[PDB]
Amino acid sequence: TEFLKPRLVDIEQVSSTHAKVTLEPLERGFGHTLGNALRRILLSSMPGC
Amino acid sequence: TEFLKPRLVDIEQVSSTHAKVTLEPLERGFGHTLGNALRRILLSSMPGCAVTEVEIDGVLHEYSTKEGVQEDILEILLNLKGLAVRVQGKDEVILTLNKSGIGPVTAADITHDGDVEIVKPQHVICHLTDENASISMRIKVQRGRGYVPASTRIHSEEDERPIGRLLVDACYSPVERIAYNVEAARVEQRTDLDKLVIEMETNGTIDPEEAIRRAATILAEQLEAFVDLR
Amino acid sequence: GVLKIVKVYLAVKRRIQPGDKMAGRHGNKGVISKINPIEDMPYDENGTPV
Repeated sequence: TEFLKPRLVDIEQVSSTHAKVTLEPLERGFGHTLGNALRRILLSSMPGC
Repeated sequence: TEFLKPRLVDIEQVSSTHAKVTLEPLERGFGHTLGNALRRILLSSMPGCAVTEVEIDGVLHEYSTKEGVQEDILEILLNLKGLAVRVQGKDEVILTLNKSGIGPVTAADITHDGDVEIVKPQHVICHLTDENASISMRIKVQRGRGYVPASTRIHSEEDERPIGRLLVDACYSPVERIAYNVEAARVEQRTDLDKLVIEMETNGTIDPEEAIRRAATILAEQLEAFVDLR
Repeated sequence: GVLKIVKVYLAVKRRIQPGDKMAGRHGNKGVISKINPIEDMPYDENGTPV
């Protein structure tokens, strides 16, 4: 295991509603692994009213 | 927040290679969420052991032919890429193989180190045809992860360049096949909650339970960057 | 004019990569564009990847 961790690089808060977030570096294939897993929770699982 | 964690339920080890792992209960939609994310790490990131270096005496290069041997040196190397080995203590071990006589050389003919387990002893390595033929080689096994080719390894270190050491592909990664199925759980009266049955097919050794632990570990380590750093 | 000649024979192991040309036997040509990681390959219900 040579654990290569990413670091939150840029948070471009274009608006309080819209925000872009760059993230690097991610080991090969972890881009989509983390990308999708997060997208799913963010859409179906984030709770509210 | 109606937080609900799954627990490792059943580890059905159908074979040392093949294992089913059922997982419940998972909240609705987390089945595919965890299922796929795990499958991706399990295929790539997983660490294992593989033959990195080979040294047969009376062999200058991999393209030559050895006398009294059916297989060309390349064929032999390809067999060592598929050799299933577990190293318990050290990350790097050099095993010695001296064998003679009219015999299909198997993995058991390698002198086993105290902390080195040959998982498939019947694994074929070479066929000795002449009885007077004797083969002697030193197989270097290293522990690593993923696929490290000899072409990416012949353009980095190379401080010592000994004429006789042969570099070949070694897919360290143990996981051969993985698929995650989602079926009904029928727990209390929840119904929607299903179960995560992950069918793994790996080479020798790497233990099913141990592998799942490591895969989830790598995932949670990456999530540190999105929790801790905002 | 030629007193002696030395011939060296080199061997090279070449693996497939983008830009190599591949084809079937029905006159279907193609150039490899990308080598995809096994995780990304479309896979069937049984788990076996293309």
